[PDB]
Amino acid sequence: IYEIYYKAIFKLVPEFRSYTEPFARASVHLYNECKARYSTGLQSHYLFSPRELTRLVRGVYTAINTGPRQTLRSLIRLWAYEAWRIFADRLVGVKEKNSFEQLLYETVDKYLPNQDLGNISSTSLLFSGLLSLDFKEVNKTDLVNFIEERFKTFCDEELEVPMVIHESMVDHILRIDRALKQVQGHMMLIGASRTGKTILTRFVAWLNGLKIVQPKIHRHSNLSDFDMILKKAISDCSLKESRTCLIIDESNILETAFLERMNTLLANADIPDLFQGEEYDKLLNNLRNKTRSLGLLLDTEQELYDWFVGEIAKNLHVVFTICDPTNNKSSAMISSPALFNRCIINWMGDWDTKTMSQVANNMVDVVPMEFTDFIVPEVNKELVFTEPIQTIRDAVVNILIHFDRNFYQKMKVGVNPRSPGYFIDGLRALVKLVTAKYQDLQENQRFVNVGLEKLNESVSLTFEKERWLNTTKQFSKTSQELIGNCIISSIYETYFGHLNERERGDMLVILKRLLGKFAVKYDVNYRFIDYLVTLDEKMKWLECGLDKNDYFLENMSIVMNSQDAVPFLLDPSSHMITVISNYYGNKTVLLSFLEEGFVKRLENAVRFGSVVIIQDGEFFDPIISRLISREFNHAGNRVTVEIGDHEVDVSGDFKLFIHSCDPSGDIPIFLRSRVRLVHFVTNKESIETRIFDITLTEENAEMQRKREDLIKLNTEYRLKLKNLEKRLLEELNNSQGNMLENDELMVTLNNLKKEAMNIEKKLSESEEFFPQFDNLVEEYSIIGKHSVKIFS
Amino acid sequence: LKWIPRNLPSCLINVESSVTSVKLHPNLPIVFVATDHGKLYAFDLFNYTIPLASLQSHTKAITSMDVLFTNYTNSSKKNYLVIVTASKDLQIHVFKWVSEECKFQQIRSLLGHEHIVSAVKIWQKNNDVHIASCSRDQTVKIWDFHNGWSLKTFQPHSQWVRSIDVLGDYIISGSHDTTLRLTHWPSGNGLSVGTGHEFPIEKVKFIHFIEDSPEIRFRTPSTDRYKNWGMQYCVSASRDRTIKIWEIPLPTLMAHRAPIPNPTDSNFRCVLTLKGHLSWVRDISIRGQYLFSCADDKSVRCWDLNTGQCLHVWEKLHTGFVNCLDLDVDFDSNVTPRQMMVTGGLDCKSNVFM
Amino acid sequence: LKWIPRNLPSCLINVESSVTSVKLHPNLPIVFVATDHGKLYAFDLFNYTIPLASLQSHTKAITSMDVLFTNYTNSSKKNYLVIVTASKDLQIHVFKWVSEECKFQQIRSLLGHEHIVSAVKIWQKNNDVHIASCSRDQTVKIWDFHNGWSLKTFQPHSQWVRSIDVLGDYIISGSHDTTLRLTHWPSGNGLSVGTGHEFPIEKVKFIHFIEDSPEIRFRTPSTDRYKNWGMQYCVSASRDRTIKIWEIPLPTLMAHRAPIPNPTDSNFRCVLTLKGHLSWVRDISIRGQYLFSCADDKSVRCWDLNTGQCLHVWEKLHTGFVNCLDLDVDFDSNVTPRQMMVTGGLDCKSNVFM
Repeated sequence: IYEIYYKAIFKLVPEFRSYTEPFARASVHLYNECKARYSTGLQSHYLFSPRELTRLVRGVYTAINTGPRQTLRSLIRLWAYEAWRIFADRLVGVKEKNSFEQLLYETVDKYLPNQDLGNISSTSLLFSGLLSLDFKEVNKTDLVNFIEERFKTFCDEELEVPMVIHESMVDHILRIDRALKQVQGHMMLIGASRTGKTILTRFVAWLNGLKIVQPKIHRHSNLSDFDMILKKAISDCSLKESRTCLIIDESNILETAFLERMNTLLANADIPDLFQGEEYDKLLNNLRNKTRSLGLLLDTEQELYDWFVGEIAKNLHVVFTICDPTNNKSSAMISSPALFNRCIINWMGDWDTKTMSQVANNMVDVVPMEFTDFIVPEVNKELVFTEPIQTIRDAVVNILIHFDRNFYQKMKVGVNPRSPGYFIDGLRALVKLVTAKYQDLQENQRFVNVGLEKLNESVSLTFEKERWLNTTKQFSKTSQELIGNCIISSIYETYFGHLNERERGDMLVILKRLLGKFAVKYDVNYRFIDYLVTLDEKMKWLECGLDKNDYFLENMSIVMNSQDAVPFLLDPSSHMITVISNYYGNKTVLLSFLEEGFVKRLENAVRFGSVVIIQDGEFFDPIISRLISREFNHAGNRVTVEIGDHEVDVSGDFKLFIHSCDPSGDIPIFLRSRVRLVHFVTNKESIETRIFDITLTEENAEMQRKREDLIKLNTEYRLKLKNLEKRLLEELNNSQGNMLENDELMVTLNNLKKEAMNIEKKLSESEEFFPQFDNLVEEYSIIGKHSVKIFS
Repeated sequence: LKWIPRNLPSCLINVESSVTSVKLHPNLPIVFVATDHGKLYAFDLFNYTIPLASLQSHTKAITSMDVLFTNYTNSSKKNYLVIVTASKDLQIHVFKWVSEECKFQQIRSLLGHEHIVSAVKIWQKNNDVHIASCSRDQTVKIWDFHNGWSLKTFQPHSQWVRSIDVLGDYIISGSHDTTLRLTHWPSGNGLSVGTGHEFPIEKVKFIHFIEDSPEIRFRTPSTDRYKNWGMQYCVSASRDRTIKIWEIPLPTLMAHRAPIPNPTDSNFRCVLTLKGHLSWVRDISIRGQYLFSCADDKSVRCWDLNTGQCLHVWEKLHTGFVNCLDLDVDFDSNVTPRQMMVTGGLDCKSNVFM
Repeated sequence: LKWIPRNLPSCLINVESSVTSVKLHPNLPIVFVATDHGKLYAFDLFNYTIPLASLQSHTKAITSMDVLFTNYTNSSKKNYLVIVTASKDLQIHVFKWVSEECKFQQIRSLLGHEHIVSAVKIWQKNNDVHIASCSRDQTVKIWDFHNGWSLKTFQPHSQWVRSIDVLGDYIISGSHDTTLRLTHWPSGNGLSVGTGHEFPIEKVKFIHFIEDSPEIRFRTPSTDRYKNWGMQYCVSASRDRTIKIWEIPLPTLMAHRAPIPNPTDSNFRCVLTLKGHLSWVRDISIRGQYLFSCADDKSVRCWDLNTGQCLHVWEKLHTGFVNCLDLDVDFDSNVTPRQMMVTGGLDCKSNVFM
């Protein structure tokens, strides 16, 4: 059979016809070799169907349609690049792929030994991802950079994302583009959600102008609304004769009946009942008007309806994305060979460590990772498999290579599909600070620059020199550890606050000893939950009862005031029900964005001002719609494009997070994976503390609140020193040793003589109150510790 | 091409403290003002006076600024987003200049000199692999530019090395020891030592695209084909209250590889001594026909290089001492905007002449 | 004549960021560089780096620029003295050019478009009294140039409008809906609809004093003299990767004002399709016998309008998207100044050819 397929090809490119049969046998041999070597008993993705051979040819044949002339090397480039493009890309196991490469390598030695295996079977090179095939190739790392350039035409409230295309990802991107070329290019993306995946499907939709079709429904509603959507979507396909692009998140399957409607769509490009009877007839009326518009005889009901499904087929291209389903479809929704042999499945999951060197490469190139006296940040251990670290960007690269590698594995939370966009989120947080805290380093020198702007000539320095000088040089003393503190916060941004202890521990626990071998300084209090929040703000939370004894709830003083992805605010404990409602307190609810959107049951409930998340007990189905899961990220349909900001105008303080009281709450699967799972694991100190709170009603509960107010009280005097800088801005340049000959000296530092005392005043009061209040709370640990045991 | 960088402060740059060094951007209509805060200020030459990019990083004072200009294209493409300074706080900083016209973020601190670094230059000459710098520690250092790695150290001067230049393989340097020097970096083989100053050297400058200067004054009196390519010229002004024009490989700092080749380590080859202004020279700058210099007497002089005749005096540049001046050179196509001398000094200003 | 604006950048311009449009002053050999800063720069083509004008004011970026060429003396008197530009800040910025070779002051700032103003074209036909503008609002507006008034609004497009021109008593515009629409400046009566593209319109342009294009393709194609005298040409380059030579005389917006209204209001005429290359065309210059275009692929192309044959591809004039060209209008006495092309693009560079 394939001798026929290829001898056909070698009539089309007969200049190297000598390959003909052994070429065909290389195809079939490799197929059976791999079929035997990698059976379905290994995994279902090793289901080497004979139509995989047809698939293999589809890449080869369509390439010769563009090819200008064939050569044996071009021929084997095409075939063997296609072989791992098909026979290897269709697989998951990398060691099985290593042996595959050798089966491929050896297959060529067996049948087609005359050509260049070294630069072909052993490497994933692409045939000019941005040009017509023509047996031409372009470096895929360069293609990533070329994409950076080209998407600038789609960099308009569309792409504009601070993420890097992995060189394996650009291999995935081109494969996607190929699937887009495919008529009815139906796909299945297996792997990391919303992180060079879901984002990527949106990217190619923006890059190509694809109609992302969505099931804008709700569990309250049913198949009927899906049917409506399908009617208008299929109208777009067949009546408007336009190319659509249904994007399916596996959580969109309302019910089996819906899925069955979809199954017939997959089988016969049609849906029973939905496009039958009167729907059939009104379609025929509309359809014949469209074939009448086309000037065709297709008006004829039978031909017309055949045109309906034909026009639809050209306009379907359903792209399905997936993370392993808990409804037995963790073994793929595509359990059947009937779907397996027709849907383009991308077995991605995670990325290589080699890939991470390239990911990190570009990730440290796109953002300003380098610094001054900061040399390098890694002390712990491991530069293994990478280059010894010469600078800061190198450090991030080495880190990522071993970091993402083990962050994450250890099957607790899906060992095979990790999500690098989280290390990018961590890195992005590092970027937020590589910019901001770096700028603070310039501002830091500015603080003493400004102080210096009027020292000598107008000072009689005491404390001011001590402060000025100490901080002047502490800017360089802190030249290492600033990053160490920042790193830890990025670890938590990456996965500490989302990934389970073991899957997490895979890097986390060992990270503590395997970050790298090159400087950093960690600085004891590198604690994430303190690092990213202003004390005044933290007190606004603690003054409002923040459960600081739970590490992950103390964290809310940051997350609620600075969180990108929705946090899982699980409250059967009502820890944050108590605190959020207190923090809220006299603050108003939500307001900047003001339009009610489509979910007035929430928008009527929140559109008032300052602080709000989807409040206490407001569980998904009762309050939060699947429409929100879309619009939450952005919404130019309400925040008019006239503003220009197509993202919904919602700040962190009034960002609509959810107080679910269900630990397995209805978080859409991609969001279930893209969530700051907030842990309400009432820690033993929180257990006894909530019990303390109950026992504090005995006499001194208010003392807890009073100290928190007083902690904030201590911050009142920052301006006793900051104003000196403001008042030391102009006379340095007149320094002649005549500083005592004018009142520019006394107007600033004679005030300090008393402002320094002011620093001590309310500050020390807070401190005098502190231990007094402590002695009225700790006393209940005699039974608080008992309640800890009782809770266990 | 001819030039008239005169008139009067067409732009008066306002700096919070004293101005120490002003560097015109070679291709953008902006100017970088180094100060003793240490703060760099980009200023917009049209929308003035506006401190386009006030920059803080140097805790003491900025003494030198480079990388706006280059000797190698591919690296300069990458280095047009880079600015490198030197400072009294030993900091030689590498700033990643951002397209926003602001030194947004430093990418490398260059350390090594234990005493006030008074000049830094970059060896763009090696595909920008190295960095030149000198300081009060009587020492010259080389860093791997691409990594910031102190690869080579030299001992030339007996006193504070005030200034340094990039000559491919050679290092021009001047110092308080009144003895002008040069070093063959690849081997550490001094290529000059000339005790031609009465008082401590304050300012030196490598001969550039001005081979007409040899038609004015040239040592030895003839035969530039002998070794003008190795007999690198420079100017060395000093506390002598004069400006001396120099050839420094004639008085080579080499271990006498025959007898005394030319006047190696002997009679210092001062090509031409200028006397006009009344004080210690702070800056010099050859435009070609003319050399614009400044001194502590606040008088800049457009020295006609041809024998040393001041064309015009700018006692009006600054009310404080004139610390520097920056002549923009006219080139074909890019000519009229180059009629400009941006100066700076102790009065906290930087005045633009044109 | 055969206009040959070639050689190789007589002047290389290094720009702070990217350039969106560079066009020549009506009378002087100076151009205005419209950047994304948003700064408009005054630039004498024979000088650099010019600080003549760095007109920061386009809060976001310059999206449109007109009045740098003129066709009528009594309006010319003010046209050489003014300019109409527009930005992403929703304002149509009208300025007054003065003898200083720059836009000294601003005259008007027009607002009514809400989503980004994409293009502005001035009614020189109305003695510089009316202004045509369009935007992402899918909407076309008329303004009073001399008073800052919103005089007349039309709704033609179904999508975000991308380009605009002025012709007859009607307002020409193209958009993201792939269709061109033209409505009567006083009433809404149409003068063109073009469903001649698969993908969105990127560049439109009326024929000027160059009957050479008619010599190549006499129009109208049906009874040329029907409107040969009324050759209201236009062109439309688009995301089809084509430069289509268009015409509004017979794809007129007569909404079936009989049965088939001549052959108007349909699949647009398409006088001559210049199949482009592998990227989107950013600018053109309808010379007459020739056309000089440029595109995202870094290339500038000489096209022979005699069938639309790219005579030469200059993919190395920029290293980024070529955003704009300006081969100056046919005009004897200044043949060399008019045989001079300025360009700008993504790579932050701009170049002067000739």
